[PDB]
Amino acid sequence: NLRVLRSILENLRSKIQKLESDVSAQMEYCRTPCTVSCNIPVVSGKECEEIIRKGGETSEMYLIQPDSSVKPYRVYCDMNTENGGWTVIQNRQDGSVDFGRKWDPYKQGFGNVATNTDGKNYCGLPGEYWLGNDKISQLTRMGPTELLIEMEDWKGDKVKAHYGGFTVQNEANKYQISVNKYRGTAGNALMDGASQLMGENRTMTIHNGMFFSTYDRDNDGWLTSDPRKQCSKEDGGGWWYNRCHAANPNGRYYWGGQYTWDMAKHGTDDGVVWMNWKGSWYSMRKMSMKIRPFFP
Amino acid sequence: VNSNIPTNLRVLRSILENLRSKIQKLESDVSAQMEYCRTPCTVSCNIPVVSGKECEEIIRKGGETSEMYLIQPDSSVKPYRVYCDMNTENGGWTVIQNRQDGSVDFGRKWDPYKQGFGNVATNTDGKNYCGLPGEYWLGNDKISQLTRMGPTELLIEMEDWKGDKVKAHYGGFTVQNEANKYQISVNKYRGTAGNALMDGASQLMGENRTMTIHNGMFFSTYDRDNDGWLTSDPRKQCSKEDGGGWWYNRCHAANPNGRYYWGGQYTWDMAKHGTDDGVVWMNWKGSWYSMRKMSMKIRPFFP
Amino acid sequence: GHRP
Amino acid sequence: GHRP
Amino acid sequence: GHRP
Amino acid sequence: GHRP
Amino acid sequence: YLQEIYNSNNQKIVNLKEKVAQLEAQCQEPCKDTVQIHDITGKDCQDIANKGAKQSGLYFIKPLKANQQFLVYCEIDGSGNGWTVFQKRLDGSVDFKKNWIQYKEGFGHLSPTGTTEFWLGNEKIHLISTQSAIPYALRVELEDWNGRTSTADYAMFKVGPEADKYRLTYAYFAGGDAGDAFDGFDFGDDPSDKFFTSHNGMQFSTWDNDNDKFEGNCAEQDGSGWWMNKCHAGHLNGVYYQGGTYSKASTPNGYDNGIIWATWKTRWYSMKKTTMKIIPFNRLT
Amino acid sequence: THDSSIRYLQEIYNSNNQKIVNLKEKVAQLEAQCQEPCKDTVQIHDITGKDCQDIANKGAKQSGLYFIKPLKANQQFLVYCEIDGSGNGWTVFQKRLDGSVDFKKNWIQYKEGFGHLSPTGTTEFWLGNEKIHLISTQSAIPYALRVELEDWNGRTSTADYAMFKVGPEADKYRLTYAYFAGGDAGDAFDGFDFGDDPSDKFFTSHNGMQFSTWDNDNDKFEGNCAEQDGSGWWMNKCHAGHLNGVYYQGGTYSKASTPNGYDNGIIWATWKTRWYSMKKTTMKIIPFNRLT
Amino acid sequence: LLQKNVRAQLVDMKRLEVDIDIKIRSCRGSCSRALAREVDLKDYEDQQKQLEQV
Amino acid sequence: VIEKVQHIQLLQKNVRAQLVDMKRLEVDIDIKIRSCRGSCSRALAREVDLKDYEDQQKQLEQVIAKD
Ligand SMILES: *[C@@H]1O[C@H](CO)[C@@H](O[C@@H]2O[C@H](CO)[C@@H](O)[C@H](O)[C@H]2NC(C)=O)[C@H](O)[C@H]1NC(C)=O
Ligand SMILES: *[C@@H]1O[C@H](CO)[C@@H](O[C@@H]2O[C@H](CO)[C@@H](O)[C@H](O)[C@H]2NC(C)=O)[C@H](O)[C@H]1NC(C)=O
Ligand SMILES: [Ca+2]
Ligand SMILES: [Ca+2]
Ligand SMILES: [Ca+2]
Ligand SMILES: [Ca+2]
Ligand SMILES: [Ca+2]
Ligand SMILES: [Ca+2]
Ligand SMILES: [Ca+2]
Ligand SMILES: [Ca+2]
Repeated sequence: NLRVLRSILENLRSKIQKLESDVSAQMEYCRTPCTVSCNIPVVSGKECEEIIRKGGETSEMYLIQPDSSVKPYRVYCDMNTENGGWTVIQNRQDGSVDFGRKWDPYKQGFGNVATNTDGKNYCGLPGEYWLGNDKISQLTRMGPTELLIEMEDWKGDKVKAHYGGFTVQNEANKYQISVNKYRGTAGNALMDGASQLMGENRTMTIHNGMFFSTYDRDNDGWLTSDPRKQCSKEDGGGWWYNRCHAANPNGRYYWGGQYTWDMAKHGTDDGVVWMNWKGSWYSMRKMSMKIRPFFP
Repeated sequence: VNSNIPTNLRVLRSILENLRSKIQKLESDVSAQMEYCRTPCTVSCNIPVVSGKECEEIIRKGGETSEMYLIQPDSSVKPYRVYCDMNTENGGWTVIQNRQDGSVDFGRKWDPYKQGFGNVATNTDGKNYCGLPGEYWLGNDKISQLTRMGPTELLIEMEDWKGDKVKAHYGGFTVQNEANKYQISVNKYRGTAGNALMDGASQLMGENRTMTIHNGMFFSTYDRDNDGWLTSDPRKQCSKEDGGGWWYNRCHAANPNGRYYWGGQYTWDMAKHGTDDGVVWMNWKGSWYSMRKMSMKIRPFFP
Repeated sequence: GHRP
Repeated sequence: GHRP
Repeated sequence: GHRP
Repeated sequence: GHRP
Repeated sequence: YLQEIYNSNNQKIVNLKEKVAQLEAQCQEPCKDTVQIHDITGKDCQDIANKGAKQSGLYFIKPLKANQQFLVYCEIDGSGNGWTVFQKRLDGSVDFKKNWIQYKEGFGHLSPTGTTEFWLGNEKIHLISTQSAIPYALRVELEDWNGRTSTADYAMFKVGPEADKYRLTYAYFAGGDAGDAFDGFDFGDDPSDKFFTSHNGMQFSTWDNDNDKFEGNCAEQDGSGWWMNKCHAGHLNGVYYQGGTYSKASTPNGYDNGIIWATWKTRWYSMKKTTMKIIPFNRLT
Repeated sequence: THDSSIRYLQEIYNSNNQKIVNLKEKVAQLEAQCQEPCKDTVQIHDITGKDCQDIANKGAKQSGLYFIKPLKANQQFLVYCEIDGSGNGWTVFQKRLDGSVDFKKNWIQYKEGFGHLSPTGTTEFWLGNEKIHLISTQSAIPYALRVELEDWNGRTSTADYAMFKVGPEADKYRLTYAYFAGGDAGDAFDGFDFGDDPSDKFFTSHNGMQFSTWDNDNDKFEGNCAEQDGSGWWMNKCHAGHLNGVYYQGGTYSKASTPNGYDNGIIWATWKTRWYSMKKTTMKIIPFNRLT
Repeated sequence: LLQKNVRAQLVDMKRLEVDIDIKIRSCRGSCSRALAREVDLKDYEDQQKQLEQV
Repeated sequence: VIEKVQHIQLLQKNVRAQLVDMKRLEVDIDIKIRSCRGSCSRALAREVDLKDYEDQQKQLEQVIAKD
């Protein structure tokens, strides 16, 4: 009578088979790569705010040269939101890109900056990408820079976290972050940690002041010996983890939103999280970070 | 009771001493003139920018002052110099002949008469253009070609040594070419000098009068008898005797190309050959009066 | 998440 | 003048 | 073009 | 010159 | 059977976890972008060819006076000539009714294959064209709606600084079958027509920055940015009219505003393709 | 008897007869000396061509007078050509150097020319407008205009203009150039900012101005600039470069001297104050390739 | 205890499917395409409640 | 005995003619000197004094009406 097991295991054995088949098909498709054709805008400048001053009114891929030392590089500029001039630094919206990478890729920048708009001969749609801590550092040290973080849940509600001051130190200082001057509606995860937590439980979730960590480079605020126990594999991305997070924009992209300890690879809240808005087991549909020069 | 005062008549030697003295003055005078001619006179005639076919067109183009202009009557030809009288009777007159000071010899041959000789103009006091006409003959070929382009009037002016002046206007003037010996034709007389060219001398009667008529005559020069004096003695030519090249008949009632006597009155015993070879206009002052000024001007007429 |  |  |  |  | 079917699939799994690891390694690189920028630079596109570039496409150049480099589209003829292209029309996909700022900085897109319309900016045109005493030559290439083409070259072509409103100037027309439209055209309505439509010496104008010789506003009334003069005889930043032939009725203010070159075709005819490119003049004979 | 005398008389009489015959051969020698007219220093060269550069191309090596016949022209005309050591031949159409010609002339006179041409360039004149029109629009080879100025201290300065052209009479001898090509005399053709009016510079510029004279007003003034300044020029309410102005000795002059109160001198505002009139002026054109 | 293990492998299996879905969708950024698929969890939920009862 | 009647009464006849040759020659010279003005660097200023010639001729007629 309690042979409703087989029921089970038959499954498991069947399940496996279907998994293998899908893995198999994805492998065949990976024999050929995706391609894009991003014709470059004539107008260029040191960052997206100079480009909108120079007449580039449309949101699309641009080349910027924040500095003559450096070679011009590609970026998505958002010219619509809040009066435009925002340089996209990070963007999540469809799961297309793996963010679980090591230090080097986080240093260099990874992903697709932009992709072709249905008809058109320019890439007017951002892809999922990480600009690269070196680039992020240099852009934030040019002068006062604000930070806009926008997110959207799987039902279309959307919130924003605006940071009047944002800086990222250089590699030697392990990309230490600094943010201040908050306003918005997601809550202030970066400066106050998780509104759900109490006492020191909350302060260990603050990001302001942290260094960047990757699964191959522990700089987190969790002082401990078990190598397995590092905020960064137990959380997926490259981030300014503390012990460990209130927000994890670079986490894994769970389809649908709601996830669980038993879906997470190692059992923690490793999704695209912003605990102050939807707590830990909710992975956002969209998430992005944009920056823009500030004033004086 | 015989040779009375014969001694007395040595009022000769008085004479002949003179003549001998006069011949010496005359030999230095020619010799001083000859030394002056080691160096020519010079002018500097800057050319007016406006040009045209002839003085009439130039005045229509704004050329208001009387001076030397360059005209080109016809493109076959090369532009040449002329003095344009822009003040008399409305202006636009091309001067063809001009006498006023004796500075140019008119006794020339056929050639010079054909090409033109003398000074077109000279430099006015302190000016950098030639505003004063000199004594010249423009040239029969050129006079011909000017008179055959179209109906042309003729204006002849003269003035005596006392300041009086008169004029003879001819509304038709034409001078044929070299093959026709530059025969002349004038009509439509008017003015105050009388009609010497058409009617001959008024002092004469019948056929004498008619033999001084110019109208219809051919041009003569002392090396080229075309006169109306049928005769076989070579010395007996109108132009050898009355001194210019002209439209002589037998011989003239007007002699504008004649010799310039200073002061006007001259007598048969002052003339080279004893004839009236002055700058004469019989109809106004007879044959023994030479004008201080005389000129010939022309202008296209109307049709 | 914080580490409890 | 004339010539007779 | 021109402006007449 | 200019004429105002 | 019993414990059976349990360890089947339960064995496939460890091996499944490993196929997965191969998949992950197959999925790290970004999509491959067909558009690439070459690494040869120079003062301009001729300088890039003299350095061995052997192919048309996108390069960065840094004129002598410029204090930052910039992306240009070079035309490398297999003859060793490198043309810098500053203007290009081929379909009416880019709106050329843009303001001062846009004309100065540039608008449109640069493509490796040259299939992109654009206006390099005015400032750039200035920096290249006057960077040295080596005179430049401008070559205009036109193409009608019947595949015929023609050209017009200008010698000593220069564009002035912004203080002088990016005034165009050339020493002389160097020939071409397209005819010298920059010299003005006799439209035959007034004796001054040709002078009022000439371009040599004109300042640039846009709707918001009138520097024309018209009481009104040529760039506002024709919809482009150009070296206007009451107003024009050569107009390549004009409205793109499909078909070539267009009429006053199709125009917005009633004046010819198409891509004309009145010495090749009528002002009621708009070109199919347009190129404006420059090369140091010694390169021509 | 005193016949010894009748002796010496025949003596004297026969001598003076021989004296006479010889005297007469001497008058004959004189007369041949007095047949040539006065020497005129002014001669006209024999080379011809489209313009002076063309003359210079054909080997003409000296400045002076020559006839030209532009392609458009139907009758050659005399011009003064300045040919340098290097082979340039300029066609001079304007010259001022002493105040001997009155530049207050009517439309016709400005159209046909007035003044004199000299072998030596020592005479004032205006070539006319029609001629400057036929020379400068005869072929698509563009000409440049060179303006030379000389102050009362010996100083000289120049101003060049590219693709210089004068329109037909149908368009009132409109002046046009493409641009100023440089010179230290500065670009008065571009208008000058004399003072306070903000529209100074627009109203005193000359590119595109039709020509005007007292009797044929084509200026941009409700009055008559040319009639007020006494000259023929491409007037714009009214001017900042005026080389056909009144000639004032010593250069400095003041409104008092003027007849209407305005600056009517030989002025070139960008080089000296409008109350200072030039000593000399020269206006001349050359195929622009001669300066490339 | 055998229920025990299907316990564990059940979990092991639920995470693996979830990992494969994140990994296949992360190939939409590199390969010519990504397989469209949906993870049916409930089948797993239901399937593990049914092991609670027991 | 009279050898000197017909000898003079004729020499006077020849001086009369010499007198007319001279006045004419004087006049021709004046005319040819003045026309050098249009040719030469300068012309000699001079006036013909013909009164001196008419008086002299009159003074020779007196002499005749005798024989
Ligand atoms: C930080 O976490 C503690 C955990 O100790 C929270 O409450 C405790 O939860 C632990 C779990 O490990 C339980 O064993 C205890 O029931 C709780 N501890 C006590 C003291 O009862 C607590 O909410 C957080 N700290 C603060 C200061 O709130
Ligand atoms: C015509 O002229 C001749 C002069 O040559 C005049 O004929 C006569 O001249 C002879 C001498 O040769 C004399 O018989 C007469 O005295 C002349 N007549 C007169 C009155 O002069 C002819 O008479 C002249 N007729 C006129 C009126 O001139
Ligand atoms: Ca990974
Ligand atoms: Ca750690
Ligand atoms: Ca003689
Ligand atoms: Ca005879
Ligand atoms: Ca016209
Ligand atoms: Ca305007
Ligand atoms: Ca002003
Ligand atoms: Ca007026």
